[PDB]
Amino acid sequence: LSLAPVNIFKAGADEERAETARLTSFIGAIAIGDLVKSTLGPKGMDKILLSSGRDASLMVTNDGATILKNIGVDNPAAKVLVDMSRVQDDEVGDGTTSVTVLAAELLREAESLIAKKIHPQTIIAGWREATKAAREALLSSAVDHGSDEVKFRQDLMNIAGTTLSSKLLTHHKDHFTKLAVEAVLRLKGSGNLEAIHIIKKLGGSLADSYLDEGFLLDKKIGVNQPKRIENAKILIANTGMDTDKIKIFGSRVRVDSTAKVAEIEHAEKEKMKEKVERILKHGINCFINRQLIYNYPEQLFGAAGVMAIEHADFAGVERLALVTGGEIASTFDHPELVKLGSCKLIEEVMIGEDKLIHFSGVALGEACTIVLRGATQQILDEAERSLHDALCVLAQTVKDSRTVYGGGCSEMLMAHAVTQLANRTPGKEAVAMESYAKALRMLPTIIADNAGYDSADLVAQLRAAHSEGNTTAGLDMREGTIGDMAILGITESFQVKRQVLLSAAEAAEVILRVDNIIKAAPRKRVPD
Amino acid sequence: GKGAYQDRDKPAQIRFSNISAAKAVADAIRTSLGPKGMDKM
Ligand SMILES: Nc1ncnc2c1ncn2[C@@H]1O[C@H](COP(=O)(O)OP(=O)(O)O)[C@@H](O)[C@H]1O
Ligand SMILES: Nc1ncnc2c1ncn2[C@@H]1O[C@H](COP(=O)(O)OP(=O)(O)O)[C@@H](O)[C@H]1O
Ligand SMILES: [Mg+2]
Repeated sequence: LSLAPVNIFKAGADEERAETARLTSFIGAIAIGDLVKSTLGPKGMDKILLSSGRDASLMVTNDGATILKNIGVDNPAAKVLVDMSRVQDDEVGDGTTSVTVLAAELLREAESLIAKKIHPQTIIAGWREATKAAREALLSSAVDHGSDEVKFRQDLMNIAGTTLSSKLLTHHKDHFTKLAVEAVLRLKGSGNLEAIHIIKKLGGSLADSYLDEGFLLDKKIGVNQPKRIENAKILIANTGMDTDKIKIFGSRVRVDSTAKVAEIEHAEKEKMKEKVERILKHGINCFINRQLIYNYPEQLFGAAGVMAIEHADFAGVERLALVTGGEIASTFDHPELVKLGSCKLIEEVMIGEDKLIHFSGVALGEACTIVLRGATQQILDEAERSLHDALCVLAQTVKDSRTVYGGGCSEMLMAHAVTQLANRTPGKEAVAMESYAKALRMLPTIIADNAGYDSADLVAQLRAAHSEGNTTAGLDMREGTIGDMAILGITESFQVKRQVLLSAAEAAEVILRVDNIIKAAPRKRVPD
Repeated sequence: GKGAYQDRDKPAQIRFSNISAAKAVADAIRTSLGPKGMDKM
């Protein structure tokens, strides 16, 4: 009467057979895609996350990658969709909400097909011919640019104003689009997104943010050292000025008189003087170090009129070698094989209540800093998080410059290619192919559902316009009607839409093949 | 026209629970304001 008279497993271990395992994996995946659906589209809403054990850290976010990383799920099939969402954020940085909704709509349409007595291996084999016919019809519809500067710049402005839409930055979209497109062109083709330092601080409105022409450092200068020096020659170094060079051996002093100790002590103090004099042979007036500088060499730099900046980590030394143009130097033995930096004015600025070192007038300027101002701490965190999605997707368009019309036009495009294929192949796979084309057409439905429009009427108009020739038709969310995509300026990235189909089709394939869930005995937690 | 049925009451009851929480904090420090406001300890 029970699950076999004999006992195979231990106490606390559970097993699920075919008819109940499909029930757990299908309600677990739909639950994930229902919480996230509300944050999709230009008019998506926003969530609140409170921690119960992490000292009550209140964070407010919109993207569907930080929400899943925070929600603690115990469902085995819901952990796959949280992992695939993290990989999307770490690959292209945009499209986490769309990859989870699509992979959750494929599973919903695969439960009504099992109820029609269709083997799961039939659905999977029928979906493989649907993804192949969908990625061919998207590549053929891409517009390759980059041969003209006046055209490539207009393509990057449209991408930036499309990503910032669902995010809190959409209020000041005209201002944060120029800060997001100019900071990427400063990299001069290098994909090093770490070079952009986002400094956030309280006070001021969201409209007070700007992109500084030079550089900013949150460090301090030594005592009684010049605050400003015009036409500086910066030397970037990484050398140990702490106490003295310890000279790592197993050595010790074994003198027999206390006067001989005083002579050795005077030998250390003349060791650091020689090191400082070898630095000054370069003819500099701005020494920058990545370690601490003690009280002896601090006065030696201040007697010759040299600015010393101490305790700047790797993040602030690698960046300063790309801005001014110097090199990270050590051993100070050949002044002719080293290259110095350059500036035009260095001063101290007052942003709020803190002082920062300002670099006005630079040679290269391959790295920059962005100053974010806001009312609350949650706005600063969300502005930084949203701005990072604009920089990540603009670093991909420069390497692979081809764009695909978005705003619902791309989803209906691939959905029509599957329909024409499903009307050709005989057998049961014609039923499985229509489900794939049915799941792609609900992405535009959710966008129009959040805005309160008649979704069932707009999809019918789009499907009828995409089967007659109009390949650029899409949703117009500012009015509620149907508008062209090549006129309004709704543009996306080709790599982002390609990674959504391939990721959401693999996760729906791994989950669908499962027919037995075996759970081990959970590790118990010691209460006392 | 009578479309756009709203089948979810969670957003309505949450937006109303934010109003009552914020309005309650403003009522707490209303007394200490102006040249004749008292002090809290
Ligand atoms: N101004 C707009 N008009 C119409 N559709 C838009 C607009 N901006 C964004 N979208 C659409 O909203 C969808 C979701 O974007 P969003 O929620 O911002 O990030 P994610 O792509 O990670 O979900 C995209 O597929 C895009 O086509
Ligand atoms: N002598 C006064 N007579 C009338 N109004 C005053 C007087 N002094 C201050 N106020 C007003 O009281 C308002 C609130 O001040 P108060 O509650 O003391 O501190 P806060 O400005 O931080 O709220 C101010 O906007 C000011 O115009
Ligand atoms: Mg996005």
